[PDB]
Amino acid sequence: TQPASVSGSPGQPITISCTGTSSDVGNYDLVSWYQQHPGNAPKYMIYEVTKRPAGISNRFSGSKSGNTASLTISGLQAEDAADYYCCSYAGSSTVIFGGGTKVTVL
Amino acid sequence: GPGQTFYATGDIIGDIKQAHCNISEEKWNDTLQKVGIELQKHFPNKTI
Amino acid sequence: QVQLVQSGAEVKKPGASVKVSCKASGYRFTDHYIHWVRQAPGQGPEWMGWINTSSGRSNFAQKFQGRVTMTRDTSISTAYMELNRLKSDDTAVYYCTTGSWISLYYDSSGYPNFDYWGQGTLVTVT
Ligand SMILES: *[C@@H]1O[C@H](CO)[C@@H](O[C@@H]2O[C@H](CO)[C@@H](O[C@@H]3O[C@H](CO[C@H]4O[C@H](CO)[C@@H](O)[C@H](O)[C@@H]4O)[C@@H](O)[C@H](O[C@H]4O[C@H](CO)[C@@H](O)[C@H](O)[C@@H]4O[C@H]4O[C@H](CO)[C@@H](O)[C@H](O)[C@@H]4O[C@H]4O[C@H](CO)[C@@H](O)[C@H](O)[C@@H]4O)[C@@H]3O)[C@H](O)[C@H]2NC(C)=O)[C@H](O)[C@H]1NC(C)=O
Ligand SMILES: *[C@@H]1O[C@H](CO)[C@@H](O[C@@H]2O[C@H](CO)[C@@H](O[C@@H]3O[C@H](CO)[C@@H](O)[C@H](O)[C@@H]3O)[C@H](O)[C@H]2NC(C)=O)[C@H](O)[C@H]1NC(C)=O
Ligand SMILES: *[C@@H]1O[C@H](CO)[C@@H](O)[C@H](O)[C@H]1NC(C)=O
Repeated sequence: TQPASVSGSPGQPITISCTGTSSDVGNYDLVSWYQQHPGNAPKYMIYEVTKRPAGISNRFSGSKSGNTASLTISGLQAEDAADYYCCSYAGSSTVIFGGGTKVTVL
Repeated sequence: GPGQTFYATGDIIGDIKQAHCNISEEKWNDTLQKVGIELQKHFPNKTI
Repeated sequence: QVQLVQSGAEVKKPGASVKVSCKASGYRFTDHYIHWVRQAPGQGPEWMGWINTSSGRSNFAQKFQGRVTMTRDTSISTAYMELNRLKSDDTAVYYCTTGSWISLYYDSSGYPNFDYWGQGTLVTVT
């Protein structure tokens, strides 16, 4: 499950959530977040429950509360209008996704 | 037969990896060093 | 810099098969898993399957069984994506992604650490 879209002014943090079952996010902390500009491949800035790869600043921060996982974007800019997907490990070596969230930066 | 089952391996889900065991190398070679310390006094002037 | 090269467009009638080739460069093919992501236009991504590139053991999604096969060649360091009996909903973008680190002692196949993504290909079913 994922909200369809979120909107926000520049200069403020926003949150995008993903609520799944106990087998998806509750059992295993393997959750990841990607953004995708239109006409482009998805990006890569969250891989573990909180970690970040090299080349990514502290704009994005992941967290997991209970049965859901939320990504908080501290501040906003016009580059952050891409479509965000959350992804997780569903057990039995099967990987699932969230569905999408469109960010509208004012 | 009548009323008896037999449990076997049906399938493996996921990748196939190696069953193993792990020991710390530092602690183990310290243990072998101390066993050698206690063992040279029963076989003196020898290398074990 | 590592890079993945994917095939061109595949336009064909329903009922045939499509092979998608993914070629890696900049790192050795043996060390990493390869996953596949299918994205319909106007729709989110969908995981397709993984392949152990060190041995050739592969697994698929829960509803792609019987239609999808994974092959690879470690000599030229590439992977092939065979889909059988396509339908009109198979018009989508196909992505070859690099997963976790292949290790002989623990199962890291299901880790969704999709590091590097290829340029993708478009498959249009008329
Ligand atoms: C029994 O004992 C055996 C033997 O000791 C155990 O087997 C070992 O178990 C280890 C468990 O962690 C396992 O460790 C992994 O090693 C991977 C290989 O990398 C290392 O080796 C290569 C060899 O050349 C070196 O070049 C390299 O520098 C390392 O030294 C690591 O990659 C693994 O770490 C990654 O996975 C964990 C999983 O959560 C992540 O948290 C972690 O952050 C690492 O994630 C990076 O890598 C993945 C995939 O590559 C990326 O998707 C991810 O985004 C991270 O990316 C990095 O790099 C990008 C590059 O741009 C950068 O942006 C980003 O910031 C990151 O830096 C992990 O550490 C051993 O391999 C394994 N085998 C051996 C032979 O030791 C066994 O487990 C024991 N069993 C028991 C039951 O105890
Ligand atoms: C190791 O393999 C076992 C089975 O071979 C895996 O157990 C399976 O786990 C999945 C999800 O974790 C279960 O699916 C769930 O089933 C419940 C009840 O049917 C349903 O309500 C959920 O919506 C979901 O479909 C599945 O039932 C379960 N199977 C068994 C036999 O326990 C296990 O996850 C594997 N371990 C790892 C680490 O992947
Ligand atoms: C055996 O070793 C001890 C201690 O190293 C030494 O005092 C002794 O002289 C040695 N024996 C002989 C025969 O040299």
